[PDB]
Amino acid sequence: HMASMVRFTGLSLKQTQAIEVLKGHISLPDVEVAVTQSDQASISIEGEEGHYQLTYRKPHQLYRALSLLVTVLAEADKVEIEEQAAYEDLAYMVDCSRNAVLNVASAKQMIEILALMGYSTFELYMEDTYQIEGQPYFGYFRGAYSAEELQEIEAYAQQFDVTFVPCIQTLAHLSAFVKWGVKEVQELRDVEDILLIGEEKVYDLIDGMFATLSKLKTRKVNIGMDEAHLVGLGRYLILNGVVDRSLLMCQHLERVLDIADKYGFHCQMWSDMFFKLMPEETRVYLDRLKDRVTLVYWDYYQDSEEKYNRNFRNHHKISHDLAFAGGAWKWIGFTPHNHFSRLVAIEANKACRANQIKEVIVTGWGDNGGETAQFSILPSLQIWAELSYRNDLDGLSAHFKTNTGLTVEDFMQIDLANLLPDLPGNLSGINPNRYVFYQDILCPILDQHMTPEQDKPHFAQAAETLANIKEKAGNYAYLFETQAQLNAILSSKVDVGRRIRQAYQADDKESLQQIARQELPELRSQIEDFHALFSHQWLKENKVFGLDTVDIRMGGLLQRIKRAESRIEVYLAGQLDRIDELEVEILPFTDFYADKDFAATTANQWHTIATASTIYTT
Amino acid sequence: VRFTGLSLKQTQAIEVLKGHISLPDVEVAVTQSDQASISIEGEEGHYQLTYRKPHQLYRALSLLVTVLAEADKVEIEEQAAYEDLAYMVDCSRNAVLNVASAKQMIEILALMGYSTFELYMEDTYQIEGQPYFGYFRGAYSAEELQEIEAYAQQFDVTFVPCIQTLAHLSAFVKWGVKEVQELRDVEDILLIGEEKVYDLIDGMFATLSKLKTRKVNIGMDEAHLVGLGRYLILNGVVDRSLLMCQHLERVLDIADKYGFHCQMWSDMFFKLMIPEETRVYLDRLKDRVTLVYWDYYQDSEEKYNRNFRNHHKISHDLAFAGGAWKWIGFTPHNHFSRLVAIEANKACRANQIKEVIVTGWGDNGGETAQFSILPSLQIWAELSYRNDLDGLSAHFKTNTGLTVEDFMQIDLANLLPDLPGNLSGINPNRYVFYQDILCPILDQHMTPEQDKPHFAQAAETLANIKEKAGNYAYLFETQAQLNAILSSKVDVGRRIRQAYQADDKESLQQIARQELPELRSQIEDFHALFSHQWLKENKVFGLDTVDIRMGGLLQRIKRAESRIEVYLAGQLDRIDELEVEILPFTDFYADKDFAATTANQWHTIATASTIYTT
Repeated sequence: HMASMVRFTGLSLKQTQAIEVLKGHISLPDVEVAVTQSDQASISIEGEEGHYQLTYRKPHQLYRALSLLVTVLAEADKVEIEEQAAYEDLAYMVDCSRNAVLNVASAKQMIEILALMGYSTFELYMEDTYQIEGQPYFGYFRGAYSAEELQEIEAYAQQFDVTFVPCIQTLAHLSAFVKWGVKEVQELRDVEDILLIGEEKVYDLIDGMFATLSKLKTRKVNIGMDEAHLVGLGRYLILNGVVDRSLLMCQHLERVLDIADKYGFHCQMWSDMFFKLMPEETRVYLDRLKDRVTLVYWDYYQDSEEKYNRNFRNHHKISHDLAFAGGAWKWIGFTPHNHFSRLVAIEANKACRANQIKEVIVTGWGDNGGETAQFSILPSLQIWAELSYRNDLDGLSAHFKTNTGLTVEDFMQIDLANLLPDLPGNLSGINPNRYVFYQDILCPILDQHMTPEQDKPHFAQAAETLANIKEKAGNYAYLFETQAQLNAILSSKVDVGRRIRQAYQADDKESLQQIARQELPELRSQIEDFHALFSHQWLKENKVFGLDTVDIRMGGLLQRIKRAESRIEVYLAGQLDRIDELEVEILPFTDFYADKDFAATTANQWHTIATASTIYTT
Repeated sequence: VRFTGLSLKQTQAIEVLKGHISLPDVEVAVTQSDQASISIEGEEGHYQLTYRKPHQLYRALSLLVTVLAEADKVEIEEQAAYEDLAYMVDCSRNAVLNVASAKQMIEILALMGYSTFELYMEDTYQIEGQPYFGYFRGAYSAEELQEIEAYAQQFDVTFVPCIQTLAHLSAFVKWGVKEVQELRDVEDILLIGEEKVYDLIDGMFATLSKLKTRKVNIGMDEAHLVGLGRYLILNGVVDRSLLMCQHLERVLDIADKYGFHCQMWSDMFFKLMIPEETRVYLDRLKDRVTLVYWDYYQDSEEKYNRNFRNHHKISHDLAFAGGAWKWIGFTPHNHFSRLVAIEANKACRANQIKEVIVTGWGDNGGETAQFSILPSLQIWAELSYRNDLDGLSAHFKTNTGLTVEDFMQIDLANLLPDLPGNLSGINPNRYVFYQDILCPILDQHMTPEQDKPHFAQAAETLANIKEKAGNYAYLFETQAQLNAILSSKVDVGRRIRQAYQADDKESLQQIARQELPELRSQIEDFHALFSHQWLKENKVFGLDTVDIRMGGLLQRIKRAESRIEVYLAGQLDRIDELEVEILPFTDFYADKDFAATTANQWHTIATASTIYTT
């Protein structure tokens, strides 16, 4: 517990204070460190015998340097470190639009960890989850950030010389906002999650978005602007007939950019809309517009360098103002995929380097409810930072353990509910953590994707492994406690529905009674404990808003487990001659991975995991 | 009761209807005659009864029984205005009417004077080689549909399947396999021009041709996104109407192949009531089908007449589709159904309409009981046969054992006292129920001063009717429990807020420890009653969605409890949920002297968060 005795020369007050905060994370030994800015390297550290000289190029890179220093002094007296970062900016973007809105205090902790890793930039992805004046439905009951909360988060990042970029939506993905049945909202709509191009009240809204953002210091923004298939085909088509869609996209983009210009923003956007550059009057419009933005090539999936290169080459044929968006996999349920994230980071990094890409944005999406922990992907983030600054992973685990207290190997065990043994490591989205959990009991529609001889022992062993890590994870224990309880549930739940069917089919009524009176009530108890663990996780990381969806989904699961109990009981009492749910033969849930030598699949929509019945449709 | 002139078929039909009706000790001579739809004459124990159509005997018997309780001398002649009067039950919104219930419903329709029974089936019938079609939905086997049609045939009632040949196939197309995804344009719409789609449609008519009936409703409504999805990516921009014509033509040829005559909604032919190559294609096909003009909403005959005349121009082989309101949650709206039927009947007569179809939709989960609308069914029978409602209540009591006004108390969870009778879809039964506790986004539409008494009085009334309801008691018990819940749940959210704002910590404690645990107990009871109601009328499939929705609401009440407890223990400065000011849920009824509204999607009642979106 002894406080650090470290001594520094050449720091500003801002820097000394920043360092005091980071002593909460890293353990600085009793040495003397001379610090100066220098253009010579991103980071240089030299010295021995308690006397060290530390240079950084950019103010924020001091914080990574210190992580490096602590790490190297653990095993060595003499230090010979020089790092040259491949990327002028390295960013992490947190999804705050899928129900999980990262709370102010967790944003500050993430900024501290990102400063230790080497990121220059912090980003938050907000569709409807920022307050806009005069638009009371925009973010309503969503925990939308106030301008003050956004300023506060930015300002904290500024304490570490880290920049903030809001990622917003200026055309589509505004579904939580446009659902509201008041004229002031409905008149802004084209169809689904898409706003109505050409409508002045739409640009009044978009102006409002920028008015809010211009209260920040930052003048950089991601405006989204991906190509939605339905754009121009809803109430737009009804009012204005058929137009050229890329011409429509251009028309809208130009309006957005002019508004951005008025408030002094530079805009980044997904490159999709310009894929055709890689009808001449439209080609010209597009070409003029691509010159006013930074294009972002996003890819979270490819298992080799050359697949990325092919794309980068195509892009450079039209723009040098290019950033790459990789992915920290945390959008497939309760459990991340840091392993897959590693695999693809390695290849993407090579390609970014070959194509001298200047900027990398690591994305943390939270698809379909935000149920994966915000801090579950710290390893993926350290990975990218290592790849940037060192171009290898030789120091990954040690730097990670300096920063978090856990080896990267232990932390990455967080992924276990997805790591079924027969999966090859290079296919994405295979998410048993989720679909085993929310699957019905009586009507187990994912049951053909289960392999209980392998899955049962995997999940059970994962629960023990995660319990052990939890005990040494300190302030990250909550992450592993949640995952240990999930895996424990999955070890039984993975085949309970099949075991019911087997018992029903062979008329083993003793087994059905055991299942209905012991196993299922205990399964409910386990899921209620998990719900409590989950809520503790959520409330620590996020605002309360959005947790309500999870309460709804897990409440329903519990109620369906009770239904299995009651239905079995009726049948045991000889009231029912048959249980009709059990007379339905189970088909494959999807053929997406039908060709492969494993039964697992991808299933990432709660409402289709839970029931074959209608639930959202009229 | 002694009869003469009946077939064996007819004497057995009557033995079945003796289960619903109490024939007196009299002699009745029965014969067919074109003189009247129904005629009854006689006195002092001997009567002569005649029917035009065999099925009209069963209504005649309901009339016979009724009048003889009043008087000795009977003088009845009825001229049915409609050549066919049909009831269509929705079997696609999760609730699939079980066979035993189809049989009870058939029996009752026969007593009422209906000629035709229809089941609305999107994906809820089995198709050979199409295992995802109705998978885990309780889709009828061919055996089941034949059994149902065969039971109707016993009462000389015909059967008409109502299916979908273009759109409204959401529960089928969602399945993520090539053999289903290859059939999709977009959303709930099939891909026009795709042979594998015509192979599916052929299978639909393959299944249906196992029936005796050769009359079908094929749907063919005009969905906005038709030709705009994967059709557009494959074939580029094309005329919407032409597209529909090409599909309709393919569908009709498949029908012709199986010997079926098709009805369909008239919507695609509104424009022709256009490019010339298109007005030709249209005009042809208009003559090959019966058109169905659907309207469940209008409160004046002239509004219906306007539409009828427009329709009469185009190609007047036209049927009308009215509405027995049972698609707005847990609770029907027979009252509103009567208001519109009265005017719809006038419009149908004024325009010489041959056939009326009463539709019983189940929007967004089928949570309203199948037998909840018997009053509206009788209303249409009485309006077809007598053109008035003087005999409504008495014929209804004969058929069911309850007066029509007693039965119609089933509507009470929707009948808030400040509502005008002619605005539709106002459904506090459902949204007061499913609303969150901490985040009550429909709260500006509650009026605890009138609503709390209304619902509370309703639970008593309905408890009283339950006790004299016989085989329909389950309906009223369900609704009694619902109303009892609503009388406190209508403002528990607001009372939590007021207490919170006023630092009334003892109240919040009673709410969190007493009221809300009791509320959950009541909701669990309701769930049980509902589940009994459901499993009595429907197949088990589709119940699971209700389990889910109700499971979620109970977990959300446990959240209100726990959040309040954390606050009471000092471990929170504020309850952030309660710091959000509640806006109007919708402005649909903003300009009115009442606070209630329409909100009929579960997922948007229950949470402002995302729940189905990615």
